[PDB]
Amino acid sequence: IQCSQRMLSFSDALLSIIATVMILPVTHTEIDRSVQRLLATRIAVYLMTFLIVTVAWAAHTRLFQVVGKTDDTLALLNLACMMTITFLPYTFSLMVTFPDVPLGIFLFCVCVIAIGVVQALIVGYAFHFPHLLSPQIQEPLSKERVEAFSDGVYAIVATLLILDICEDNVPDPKDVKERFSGSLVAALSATGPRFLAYFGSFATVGLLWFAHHSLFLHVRKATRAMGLLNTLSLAFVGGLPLAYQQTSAFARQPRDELERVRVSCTIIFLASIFQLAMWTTALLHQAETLQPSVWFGGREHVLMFAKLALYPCASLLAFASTCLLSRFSVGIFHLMQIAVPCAFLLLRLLVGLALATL
Amino acid sequence: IQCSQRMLSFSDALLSIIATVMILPVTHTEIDRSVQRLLATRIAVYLMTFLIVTVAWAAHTRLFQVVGKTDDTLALLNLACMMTITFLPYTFSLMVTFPDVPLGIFLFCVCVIAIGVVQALIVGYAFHFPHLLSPQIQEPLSKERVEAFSDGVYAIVATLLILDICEDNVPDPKDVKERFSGSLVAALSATGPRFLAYFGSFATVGLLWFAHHSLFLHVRKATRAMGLLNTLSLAFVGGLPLAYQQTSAFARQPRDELERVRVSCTIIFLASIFQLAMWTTALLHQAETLQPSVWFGGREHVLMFAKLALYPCASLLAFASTCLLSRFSVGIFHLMQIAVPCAFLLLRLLVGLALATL
Ligand SMILES: Nc1ccnc(-c2cccc(-c3cc(N)ccn3)c2)c1
Repeated sequence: IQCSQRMLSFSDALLSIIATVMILPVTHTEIDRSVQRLLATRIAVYLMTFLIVTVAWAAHTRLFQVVGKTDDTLALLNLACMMTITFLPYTFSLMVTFPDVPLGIFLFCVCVIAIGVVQALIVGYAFHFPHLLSPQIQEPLSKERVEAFSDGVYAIVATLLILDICEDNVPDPKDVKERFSGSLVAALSATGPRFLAYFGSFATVGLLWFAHHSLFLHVRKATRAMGLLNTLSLAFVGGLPLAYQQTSAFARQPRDELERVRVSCTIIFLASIFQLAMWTTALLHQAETLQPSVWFGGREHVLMFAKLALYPCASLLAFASTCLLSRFSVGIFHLMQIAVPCAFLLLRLLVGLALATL
Repeated sequence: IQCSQRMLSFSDALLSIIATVMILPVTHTEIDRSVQRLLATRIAVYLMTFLIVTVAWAAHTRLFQVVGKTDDTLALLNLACMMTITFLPYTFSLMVTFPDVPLGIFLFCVCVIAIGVVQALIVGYAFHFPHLLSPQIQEPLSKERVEAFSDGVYAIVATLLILDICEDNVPDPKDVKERFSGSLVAALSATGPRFLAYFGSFATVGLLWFAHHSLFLHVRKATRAMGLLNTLSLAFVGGLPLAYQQTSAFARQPRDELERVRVSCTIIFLASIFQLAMWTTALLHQAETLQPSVWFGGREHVLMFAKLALYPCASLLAFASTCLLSRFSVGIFHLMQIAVPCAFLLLRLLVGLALATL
């Protein structure tokens, strides 16, 4: 018998890697009609493979909620399960790209059966040894597994763009001599747009997590509904690097710039509206879901509501500005990107002043 | 005040992603003298940046051992620190690639100073509010931080090859029609060498984690020496995806097959020998570093040593057979790969049989 905490922590460390695998082809597309069609299908494949893996992760979370502890043999079998799930993103992509060929669906079916067989072995082993079962066995989701998966997914998504910078955007000496007259600074400057995208992408996904971090500190017990929205929250957060990378790219006409800013704001709203939904959904059954410091009329109630609702409000103002002003919108988008971090920093005083004003 | 357990775990998720960033160029190198020189420098940079980032991570662990708890302001500041450290891999690569130009060294000095001031702010903020410091203040490394970083590193390292397969090696419908006569099976079969690389890489990297996980469950209190040896163990584990990719590559002459097996066996020995070194180092101060269940003469003592010493001992035989046999060497390596997982599965039975014989 062994404590299962770490074995699972590693388990979600792999899944977050696998779930977000298909985002990499999305962000690596190079910038028209054919590109748009290609970009759409890549995005569609990403969302599908994210949910499929998430269901497999969900089954694992439930499966190991029964097996309270772990031993040497189960750890080996657990690895075989994870080794089995790592094929879903590839197998699915083959299936969609090849709907006519029956081989594609067969591989997809084989993989799903393989995951089931390994899990069937895992549960069988546990029953054969009652001391490996949870005391209850000897709806709610485990909170740690939701936390650990979320932390991973954000870390990959936050740092996607830099990994591309560290690899493909390191100047090569020969080009420096030829196309930059031997000036290193010029070579770095030509890469400046790509560096701004990373700064914005990290700041957004860096703060979106901060709202998530403070939300789940006061959550007593997650629920299936909260987990499902959380999955939808993270699914869209994966598109943020794509959004920012598009915004910083050169625009031939002002209409091109406006359209991209509309696209970028849409994903930020979708990513953070569901975090607000989780708060509201918890409020419905707050008696059994949240700490008593965030109940209706509680001390932190007003603070938490604002903290989650800032991005939904900020994004709508940016989107509304695009529709109405049509000329200062780009400045507002950049201005808000610099203002939102300040609002998060001064949230305590800002809300207190507002309460006095009201 | 807030519990920092989740906040730190996120920082270790970011750092593990950052430390092993430079391994991606290493494994993307395509297969002669120039390539050897190009491959050597890439491996040299990867080893350096891993040590630099781990040095940054080591400071982070010590810093936040003084900041016991956290609140809203600290969480934002911690994010600032991560934003700064995510540039060390890129800035260092710029410095090395351009030793002559003084700009590169200036950026590296700037980035390092940036981390210093941000940490200076955090320590200053905590001292301003005594209640946010640890009770002791208001050498040993925190165990959880060592595990979280280690689990991340194995997760990225284990799945490195698959993320490349899901992205680069999905058959092209037009190519299948042209270069494979429209037979999907032919296209997938041409990909077979790449898949066998992933099978071994996951198992070898996967089973190394299982040995690592078993060790760190029985350790009371990590130590600086253990942390340093752990860092070296992870640094070489990053080379396993490279090793198995080379072995599976087509060989023009048998001597090439022999050379690749020597390198592949070497990396496994270096990766696993240091995990044995951690065990040996801990035993020196067993009274204050390990469970009594793994002391000299303990119930599990013999079992643990076999589990860690399996790969170091198994690897030498694969290398030894290379020099002596020279014709069954390649066969032995393949058989050994299918043999070690069985030995790990049946370790408890195998050790019992050996004890009875002795
Ligand atoms: N977060 C990760 C994990 C693993 N790999 C990457 C990555 C980064 C940059 C480029 C490529 C790439 C590799 C190719 N062989 C072909 C085309 N792009 C992969 C990112």
